[PDB]
Amino acid sequence: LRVRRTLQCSCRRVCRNTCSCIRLSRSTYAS
Amino acid sequence: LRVRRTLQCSCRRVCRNTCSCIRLSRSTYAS
Repeated sequence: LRVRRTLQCSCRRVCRNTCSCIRLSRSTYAS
Repeated sequence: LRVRRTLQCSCRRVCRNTCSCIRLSRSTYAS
């Protein structure tokens, strides 16, 4: 329901970019 | 500076969550 941490930070367009923080650039979400 | 990786990862609501990653020490939205 939320994204936060201190590792790898990736963002994706979505009305205002999306926030995904994860060790692996895996598909966090499909929506 | 701006949204970067390998530092601090933070996010905030804005129609679909926003992506804000920084090394802190600066005022970024702060919700």
